[PDB]
Amino acid sequence: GEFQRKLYKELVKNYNPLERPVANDSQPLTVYFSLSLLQIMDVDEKNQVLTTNIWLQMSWTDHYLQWNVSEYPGVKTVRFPDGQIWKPDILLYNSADERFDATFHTNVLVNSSGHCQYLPPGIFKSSCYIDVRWFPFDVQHCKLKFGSWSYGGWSLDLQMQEADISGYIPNGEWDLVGIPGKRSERFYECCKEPYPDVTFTVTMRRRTLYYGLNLLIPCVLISALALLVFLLPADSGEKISLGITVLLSLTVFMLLVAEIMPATSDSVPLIAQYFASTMIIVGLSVVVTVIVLQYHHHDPDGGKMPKWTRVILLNWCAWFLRMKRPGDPDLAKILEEVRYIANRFRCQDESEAVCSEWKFAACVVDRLCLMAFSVFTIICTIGILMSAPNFVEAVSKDFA
Amino acid sequence: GEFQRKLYKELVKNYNPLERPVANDSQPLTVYFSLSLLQIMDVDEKNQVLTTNIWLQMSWTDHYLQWNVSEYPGVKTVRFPDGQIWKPDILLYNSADERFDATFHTNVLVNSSGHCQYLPPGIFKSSCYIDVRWFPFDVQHCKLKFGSWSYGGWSLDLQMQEADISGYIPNGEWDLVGIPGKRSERFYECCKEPYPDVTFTVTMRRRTLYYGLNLLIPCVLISALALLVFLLPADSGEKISLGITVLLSLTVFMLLVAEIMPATSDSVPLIAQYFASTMIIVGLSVVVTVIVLQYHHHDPDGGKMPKWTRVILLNWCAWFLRMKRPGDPDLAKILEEVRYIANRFRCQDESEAVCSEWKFAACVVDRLCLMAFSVFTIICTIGILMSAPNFVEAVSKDFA
Amino acid sequence: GEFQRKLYKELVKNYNPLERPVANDSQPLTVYFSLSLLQIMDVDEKNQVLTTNIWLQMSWTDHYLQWNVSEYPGVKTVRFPDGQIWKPDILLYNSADERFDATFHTNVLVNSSGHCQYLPPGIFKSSCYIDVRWFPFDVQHCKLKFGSWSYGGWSLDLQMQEADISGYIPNGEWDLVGIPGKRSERFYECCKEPYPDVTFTVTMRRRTLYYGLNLLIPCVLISALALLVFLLPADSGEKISLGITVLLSLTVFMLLVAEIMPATSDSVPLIAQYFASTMIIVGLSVVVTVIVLQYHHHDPDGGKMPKWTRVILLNWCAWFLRMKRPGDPDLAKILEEVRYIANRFRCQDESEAVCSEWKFAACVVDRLCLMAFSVFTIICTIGILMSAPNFVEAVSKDFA
Amino acid sequence: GEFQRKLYKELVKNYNPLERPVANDSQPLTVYFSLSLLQIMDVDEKNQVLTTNIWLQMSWTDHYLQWNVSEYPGVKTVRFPDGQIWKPDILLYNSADERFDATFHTNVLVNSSGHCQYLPPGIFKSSCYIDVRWFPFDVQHCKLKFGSWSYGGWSLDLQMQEADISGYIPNGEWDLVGIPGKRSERFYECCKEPYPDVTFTVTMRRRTLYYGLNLLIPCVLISALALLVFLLPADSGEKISLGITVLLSLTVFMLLVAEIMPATSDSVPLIAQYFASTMIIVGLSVVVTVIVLQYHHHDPDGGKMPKWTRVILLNWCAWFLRMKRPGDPDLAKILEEVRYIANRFRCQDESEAVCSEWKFAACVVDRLCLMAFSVFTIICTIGILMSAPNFVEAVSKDFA
Amino acid sequence: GEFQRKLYKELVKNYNPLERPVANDSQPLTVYFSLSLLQIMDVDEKNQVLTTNIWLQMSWTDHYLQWNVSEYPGVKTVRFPDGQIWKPDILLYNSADERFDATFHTNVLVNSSGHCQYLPPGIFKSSCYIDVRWFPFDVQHCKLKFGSWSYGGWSLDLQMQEADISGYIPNGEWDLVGIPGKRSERFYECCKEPYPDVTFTVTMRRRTLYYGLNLLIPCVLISALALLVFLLPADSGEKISLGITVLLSLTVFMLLVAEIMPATSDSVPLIAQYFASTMIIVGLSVVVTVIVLQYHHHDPDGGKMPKWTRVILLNWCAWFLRMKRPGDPDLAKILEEVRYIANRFRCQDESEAVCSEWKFAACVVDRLCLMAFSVFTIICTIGILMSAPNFVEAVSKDFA
Ligand SMILES: *[C@@H]1O[C@H](CO)[C@@H](O[C@@H]2O[C@H](CO)[C@@H](O)[C@H](O)[C@H]2NC(C)=O)[C@H](O)[C@H]1NC(C)=O
Ligand SMILES: *[C@@H]1O[C@H](CO)[C@@H](O)[C@H](O)[C@H]1NC(C)=O
Repeated sequence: GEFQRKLYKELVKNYNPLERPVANDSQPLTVYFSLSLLQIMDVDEKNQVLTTNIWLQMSWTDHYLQWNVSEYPGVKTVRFPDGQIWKPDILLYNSADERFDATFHTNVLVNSSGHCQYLPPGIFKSSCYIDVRWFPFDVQHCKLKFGSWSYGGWSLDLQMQEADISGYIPNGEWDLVGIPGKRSERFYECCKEPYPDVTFTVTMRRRTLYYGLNLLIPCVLISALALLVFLLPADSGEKISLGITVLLSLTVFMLLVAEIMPATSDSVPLIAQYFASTMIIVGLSVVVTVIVLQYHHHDPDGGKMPKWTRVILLNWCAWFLRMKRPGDPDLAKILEEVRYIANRFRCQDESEAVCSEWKFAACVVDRLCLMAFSVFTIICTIGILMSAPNFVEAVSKDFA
Repeated sequence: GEFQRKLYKELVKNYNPLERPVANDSQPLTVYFSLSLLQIMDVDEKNQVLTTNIWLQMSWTDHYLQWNVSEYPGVKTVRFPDGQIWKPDILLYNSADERFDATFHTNVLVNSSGHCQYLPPGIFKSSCYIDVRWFPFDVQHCKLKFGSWSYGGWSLDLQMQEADISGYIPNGEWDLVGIPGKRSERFYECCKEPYPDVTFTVTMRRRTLYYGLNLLIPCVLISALALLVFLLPADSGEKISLGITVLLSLTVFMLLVAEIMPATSDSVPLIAQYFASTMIIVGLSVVVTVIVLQYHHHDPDGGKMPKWTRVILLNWCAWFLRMKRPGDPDLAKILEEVRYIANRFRCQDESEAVCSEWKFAACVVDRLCLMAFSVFTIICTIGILMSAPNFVEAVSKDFA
Repeated sequence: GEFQRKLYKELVKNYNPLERPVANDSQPLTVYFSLSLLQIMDVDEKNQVLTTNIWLQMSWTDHYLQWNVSEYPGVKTVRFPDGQIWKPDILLYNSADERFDATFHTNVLVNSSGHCQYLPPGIFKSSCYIDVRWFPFDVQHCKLKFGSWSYGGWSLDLQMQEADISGYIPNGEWDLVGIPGKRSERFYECCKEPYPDVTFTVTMRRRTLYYGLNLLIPCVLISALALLVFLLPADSGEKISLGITVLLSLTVFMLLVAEIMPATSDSVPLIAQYFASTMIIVGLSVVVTVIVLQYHHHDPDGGKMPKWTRVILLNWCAWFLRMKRPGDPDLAKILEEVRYIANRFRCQDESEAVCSEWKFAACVVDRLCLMAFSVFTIICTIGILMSAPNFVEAVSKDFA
Repeated sequence: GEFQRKLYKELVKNYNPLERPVANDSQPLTVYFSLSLLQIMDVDEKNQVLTTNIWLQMSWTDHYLQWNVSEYPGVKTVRFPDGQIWKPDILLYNSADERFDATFHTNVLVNSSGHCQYLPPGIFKSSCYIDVRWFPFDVQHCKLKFGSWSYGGWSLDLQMQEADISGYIPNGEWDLVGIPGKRSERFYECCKEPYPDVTFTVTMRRRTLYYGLNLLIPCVLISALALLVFLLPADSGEKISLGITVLLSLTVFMLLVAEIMPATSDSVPLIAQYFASTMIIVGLSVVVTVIVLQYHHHDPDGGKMPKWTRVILLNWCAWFLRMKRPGDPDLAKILEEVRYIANRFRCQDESEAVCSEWKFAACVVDRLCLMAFSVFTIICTIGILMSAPNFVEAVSKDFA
Repeated sequence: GEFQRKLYKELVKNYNPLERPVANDSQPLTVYFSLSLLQIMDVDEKNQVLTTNIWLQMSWTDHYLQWNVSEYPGVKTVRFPDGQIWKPDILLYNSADERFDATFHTNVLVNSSGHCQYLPPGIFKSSCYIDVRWFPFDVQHCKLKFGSWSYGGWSLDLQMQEADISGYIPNGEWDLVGIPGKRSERFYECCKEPYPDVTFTVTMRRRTLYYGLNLLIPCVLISALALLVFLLPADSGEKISLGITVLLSLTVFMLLVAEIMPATSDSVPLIAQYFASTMIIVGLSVVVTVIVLQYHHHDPDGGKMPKWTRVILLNWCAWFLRMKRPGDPDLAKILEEVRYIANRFRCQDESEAVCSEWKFAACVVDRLCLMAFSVFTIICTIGILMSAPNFVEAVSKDFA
C-alpha cells in the first residue's frame, strides 16, 4: 500500500546500520535477553556435547524507527531483514559447532515506537562437562553462556529474564528438573572494561529404566547362574566349561559397556566398579573349582590326609551342615592262590574307601565355598548398587 | 524480445521487496499453503528424526505485479529470483537440521493478473515422537508444523489445500496410511487476532516381514533347540554345554536387538519383553539340568531316598507318564575265601541296584521337566507375540 | 587487449539477466540437454541412494550476444560468470542431497553467433529403487530426471542428445551395461502445451567374485563340515559339541550379510533364503544327533526294542546299505559259590549282548541319516543358487 | 599511505575483471602451473579416494597492473582479493568432493612489472583407482589432473614446473616414492588447437610393519597351533574341541580382515587367497581327526582289519616312521565252573588284543597326517607370502 | 546518536580497505599476535588431528582512524564488520579442515587513538604427529603455526605475546603441561627480509586411570588365570579347553586395541608388544599341556621309559620340588585254572605299576612347567610395563 511504501521509504533515509541507536551516546543501551527451551535433542557423553533446540529472545528500544500512526493509519508494525538495522551481537561462548554461530537469522519486528523484537531459532551444540561417577543414576548440569562479543558494560547493558519452558517437549531418556539463569560481570586480559553475560544452567536427570533392564539384570542373572558351578557333581566334568563360558559371556558384556563410556580418567564409574566385582568373583569361583577338582581326583597310596585338614573338613563342617560322612600239594597251592586273590580284593577295597573319603572332603569344600560365594555376591552387589545417591528416588520414580 | 524487456524494466520501478503487496494495509493478505509428499527417505529410531522429500506449495496475490496483456503481446508470465520480490516467510517450526531452513530457493512464477506461485523443494528433517512400545508392529504419527515466523493474522492468514500424494514412490519398509491436515487459529493475550497455521501428520505402518523373518524366527528356533537338553541321556556327559552355548548364542541376538533399539525409558518394548522371557526360560532349563545331574551321579552309600521322593517320583509321575521301572582245614579255608568273594559280589549288586534307582529318578525328572518347559515356552511366546494390537492385520498384509 | 574490452563493455549495455533471450517472446527457446558419465562411486543399498560423477551439457542461442568478428579483430569467444547472463534452470528432480542443487557453477562460453555452452560438473546423489530380490546376482536400473523447474513448453523445449560415455572410469564392483533415455512431453488439463523433459536410466550389474568367494563358499564349507557329526563314533563323547559349535559359528557369520541387507519387506532375498536353508539343515542335524545318542546309551534292563523298529533297522536297512551284523558239605558250599559267580557272569554277558544290539541300531540310524542329510543339503544348495536368472552369465563373466 | 592510496585508485580505473589481460587478443596467455605437496591425509581403500594437502602455484603477466616505482617510492607490490582482478579457472577434473573446488581463495600478489602470483591452499580429495591385488605389499599410483575449465589453447596455454616437495611431512604408513609430471596437448575435431594440461601421478608405497605384526603373525601362529590335534592321545576325549575352536577363532579373524578390504571383483587379494588356504588346512585337519577317532574307537567285534590296511599301516609306515608295534560228582561241576571263567577271561583277552591293532593303526595314521600337514602348511604359506613382488624390499626396509 | 552518526560518516570517507594503514608506505606495520586456549576438545589418533577451542588476539594500529574526542562528546569506540576496514590475513598453516579458515568473522574494535583489536573465535582442527610408541603412558607435542599469507617483513613485522590459559577448562582425558611460543624469522634468496611467524606448541599428557583399568588389569588377570591348567588333574578331561578358551577370550583385546590403535608402522606400541608377549605365553602353555597329556595317557606295553627321563624326572625334579612318588587229574585241572587267573592278575598289576609311573612323571613335569611359566609371565609383565619413561610419574599422579 501507499502508506507502507512511504513509511519504508522514509525510515531508511539517512540510516546507518553500524551505529548504536541511542538518544544520548553516553548512556548505555538496555537489552533484555531471555530464552525459550524446546527440546533436548541429544546428550553425548563421549564428546561431552549437549545438543539443544532453543529460541533466543532479545528485545531492545531503537530510537530512530519511531513514527506517528496518524500519518500511516494502516501500518502498525514493520519488519526488517538481516543486514538493514543494528542488531546486538549476542552469541554463545562455549559453542562446539564447526561454525561458531548457529542461529538462523530472521526478520526483526518493530513497534510503532521503536521497541524491536528478535526471535531467532537454531540448534545449538554447546560443550558441557559430563559426570559419570554415578552412572546411570547421575544428574547432569550443563551451562549456556551468552554475552555480547564486542560491546562493553558501558555500551550495551545486558539484562536477564526468566527462561520459558512452556512449549517444552518431554524426552524419553532425560527428564528436565529446571533451568535457572544468572548474570555476572567478568574481566579479560584483552581490555579494562567489564563484559556482562547471561548463563543458563540446565539441570536434568537420566531415566534409568532402559539401563536397569538391559545392563544390570542380565549380568546379575549370569553371575547367579555362574554360582551353580558349586552344585555339579565332580563326575560330570563340566564345571570348568561352565565357568569359562560364563567368563566369556561377561567379557562380551564388558566390551558392550565399554563401547559407550568415555575415557574420562577422573572418577571410577559405579557400573565399572560393579562389573569389576563380578569379574573377580567369577575368577575366584574358577580357582576354587580347580582346587575342588584336584581334591576329588586324588590318587590313593600317594599321600595321606593331613590331620588338621581331616579333622576340620570331615568333622567340624560335617556337623555344621549336618551332612553325614558316607560309610595234596595241589590243594595247598589252590589255597594259597585263593588267599592271594582275596588279599588283592581287600587291598582294592581299602583303596576305594580312601578315595571315597577324599571325594567326601571335596564335596564338603564345595558346599562351604558355595555358601561363602553366594553371601559375598549378594552383599557386594547390594552395597555397590545402594552406594549411589538418589538411587531410591530414581528407582521409585522410574518403576512405580 | 523487446516487449518482455520493457515489461521487466517497468515492473521494478518504485518496487520495495520489504512491503506487503496489499491495497489497503488493513486487510490481511491471504496465502494458500499446501504440500506435496514424494518419498520417505529415513525414519531414525535412535535420533527420533524423520527425513522426507517434500515440495512446498505457496500461492498469494501481488497488487503491484499486474499488467495489461493487450499492450505486451506474447508475454504471459514473469519469473523473479530470490530477493527481488516479497515472499512469505513460512518455515518448519520443528526442524532437526543445523540450518533451520532446508529449502531450495527457486523462482516465483507470476501471472498477468498478479497471482504468485512458489514451489520450493527440499529434504526436510523433523523431530517427532516415535513410539516403540509395539516394536516391530508399529504405527507412527509424525507431525509437520508450518507457519509464518513474523507476520501475524492482521496481515497474513494461512489457508490450507489438501496435501497431494501423486508422485509418492512407495518405500520398501514403511507403508503409508494417510496424511491429513488441520488449519487452526491461536490467539494471544495482547490482540484479538488469529495466528493461523497448517499442520500435517504423516501416519506410517512398519512392514514386519524383514524383522519377523530375521529376528523372531531364529530366536524361537534356538529357544526350541534349547529344550533338547532334556532328551540327552546323562551318560553322554555333554548336557551343560548345550545349555550354555544356546544361552551365549541368544545373548548375541540380544546385543544386536539392543543396538537397533532406541534408549527410551517410558515403556518396555515387545522385543525386549520376549527376549527377557526367553532368557529366563533358558536359565531355568540350566538350573533344572544341574538338579538332574546331581540326582544321577549320586553316591549309593551315604545317602537315603526321602519318603517324599520315593512316594512321588517312582509311583505317581511314572504312572502319569507311562514309564516302566527296570527293577581238611584247607577245604574250610578255601570255602571262606570263596564265600568272601561271593559276599563282595552281593554288596556290589546291591550298590548298583541303588544307583539304577537313582538314575531312573533322574530320567523321570527329565521327562517331566521337558513337558512342563515345552508348554510354558509355547504359552509365553504366543502371549507375547499376540498381545500387540494390529498384529493380525500386520501378518495378513505382510506374510500373504 | 582493447578490442575485447570494448566488446565486453558493449555487450552488457541494456541487458537484463532475467528475460528469456528470444527474438519473438512468443516462440519457445530450443535448449539441448545431454550428459557425460565419468564415474560411479557409490551405490548404497541401505538408504537406496546412488552417487555419481557427471558433467551436464546445455546449449542454446542468445539473441543479444552477437557481434561481427571482423569488427573486433582477434576476439572469437566471450565467457560470462554466474549471475551475469540468463541461464536455463535445469535441476535434477529426484535428489537425495541436503542442497537440492549439488552443481558447481562455471562460466558460459559464447560464440560470435550467439551460441552458448554450459558444462557444469558436480557430484549427484540420487534416490532410486534398489531391488534386492536376487542379491548378489543383481542388475539394477536407476533413473535420473532433469527438467526446467519453472519454464514450461511454450517458452523452453528440451531436445535430448545421446549420453556420452567415453571418459567413463570402470568401477571395481559394478559394470556398465548402458545409459539410454527418452524425451517425454507431459500434458496438463490447463491448456495444450507440452512440458518436455529428459530422463536417463543407468543399468548396472553387480560383479559377484567378491561375494561368491567371501559368503557363498565359506558357508557351504561350514555346512558340509557339519555333516561330519555323522561319522563320529558315539564313544567319542564330543558329537553334540561339534554340531552346536557349527551352529553358533555360522549364526555369528550371518551378521556380515545382515549389516549389508536393507530392511525391505517387498521380497525375501536369495541369500537370506539360502542361509535359512542352512539353519534348517544344522538344526535337524543336531536333533538327529540327540536321537542317536539316546539310542546309544540305552539301559539294557528297562526296555525292549519293538518288533517294527527291529525289522526296519537290523535287517531291512542293514541290507539296503550292505553292513553286516556284528556277531563233604564244604564241597557243596563251594559248588554253590562258584555257580553263583558263573551265573552272575552269564547275566553280565546277556546284558552286554543287548547293549551291543542297541549300539548297532544307533550306528545304522546314524549312517542312514548321514546319507539323507548329505543328499538334502546338496540338492537344496544347488537349487537355490541356480534358481536366479543370469546366473550362468554371472559365473561366465566374473570367474572365468 | 598517500602514494599507495593513489596507486590503488589508479589501478582500478576502467578495469574489467572479465577480460584476459593480454596485449593483442590473438596470442594466448602463458600460465605457469606447479604444486606443493605437504602431507597425505588419508588413503581410503573402501571408497577409493585420496585426500591430500597441497598448495597450488600459478603465475602470469598483466598488461594493466603496471606502474613506475619512481613515482610511488614506497610501493612495490599490491594485493587484490577474489573478484577484483582476472584469475585463471583451473580445477581438478577428478574430485570426489561435494564442492567440486576445495581451494581457499586468498589474495593475488602483483609486482611492479605486472607479474602476478597466486597460492591458494586447500585439502583436495580425488578419486583414483587403488589396486589391492598385492595387499599389504602394495604400490599405488594416484593421478591428479589440473586444467582450465573454459579457456582453450589459443587463449591460455599452460606450462609445467616440476612439483616441489620440501615441507612435506612424512606419513606414518605411506612412503612417498615420487611425484612426476608432464604437459600434454589435445585436439578436437574442430581445428588444430592444442589443449595443454598438467597432471601429477603421486606414487606411494605402504609400510607393512603394522600389518605384518598384527595379521600375518597371529594367523600363522593359530594355524600352527591347529597342528597340535595330532599329538593329543585319543583317550583325552577333547581332540575335536581344539580343532573347532581354532576354526571359530580364525573365522572371526577373517571377518576382522575383510571388514576393511574393498569389495572389488577384478582380482583375488593376496590376504584373501592366504586365509582361504588356512581355512582349507584346518578343515582337512578336522576331517582327518574324525577319521582317526573312527579308527581308534573301533568295536572289536564288527569285522576284521583288511590285509591291505595291515600292510600299508602296521607293516610299511610303522617301519618308515620308526615306531615299535606292541604285540566226586560235584568235582565235574567245579571243573565246568572254572572252565567257563577261564574261557570268559581268554575271550576278553582276545578281544583286547584285537582292539590294540586298531589303536596302533590310529596312532600311525595320526603321525603320518601330522608330518604331511606340517610340511604342507609351511610350503603353502611361504609360497603365498613370497610370491608377491617387491616383498624382499618391503621386508628389508620395514624390518632392517 | 548524532555524534556517532557524524563520526561514522566521517571515518569512511575516501577509505580504501585494500591499503595498509601506514603513514610512510615504506615501513612495516607492527602486528601483535597472541592466542587464548579454552578447551582441548578432541585428540584423534587414527586420523592424527587435534581439535581445540581457541581465540586469537590480533592487534595493530590504524593511521587513518583517528578522531578528537572533544569534537565528538561521548563516542570513544567504533566497531566495523568484515570487509569494511583493513584486516591482516593470518591463517593456520597446518589446518586439517575442509575449510582452510574456521574462524568466525566478528567485529573490529577501534579506540580514539586508532588502535584496533580483533579476537575472532573458532574451532580449529590442526594436524600433528601422534607418537604412540609409549601407549598409554604418553606425552605429545602438537604444534600450531600462524603467519601472514601475503605480507612480508617490509610491510608487516609480526611480534608475539605469551599465550593465555587463564580460561582453560580441564579435559578428563589429557593433562595440559604447557604451551610455549617462539617468534622466528626466515630469509629468502631474493632479498634480505624477515618473515616473522609465531609457533605455539601444545604439550599434553594422557591420564591412564581409564586404560590402566580397562586394558591392563583384565589382560593380566586373564593371563594369570591361564596358568590354572597346571593345577588341574589330568583325569578331569577339561585340561586344554581352559587354555583354548582363554586364547579365544584373549583375541578380543587384540581386536579392541586394533580398533583404537592407529595404523602407523614406525614403531611397535607398548601395549601391542605386551599383548603379543601374553599370547606367546598362553600358546606355549597349551603346547606344554599337550605334552603332559601325551605323557599321562601312555600305553604301558608301548616302550621302556627312557633312562635319561628317569634320572631327570624321578631323580632330581622330585627332590627339587619335594614330592614323593606313590609306591585226581580234575584237581590238577583246577590248579591250572586258578594258576591262569592268578597270572592274569599279576600281569594286570605290572601294567598298573607302569601306568602309575608314567602318571607321576606327567605330574612332576606339570609342576615344573607351572613354576617356570609363572616366573616367566611375571617377569615379562613387569619388564614390559616398567620399560617406559614417566611410568612412576603416571602412577603416582593418577592412581594416588
Ligand atoms: C617482479 O616479479 C617477477 C617475478 O617473476 C620478476 O620476474 C623475474 O625476476 C627475476 C629477477 O631478475 C628474473 O631473473 C626473471 O627472469 C624474471 N622472470 C621472467 C619471466 O622474466 C620481475 O623481474 C619483478 N619485477 C620487478 C620490478 O621487481
Ligand atoms: C548525556 O548524558 C550526560 C550525563 O548525564 C550529559 O552530561 C549529557 O548532557 C547528555 N547529552 C545531552 C545532549 O544532553
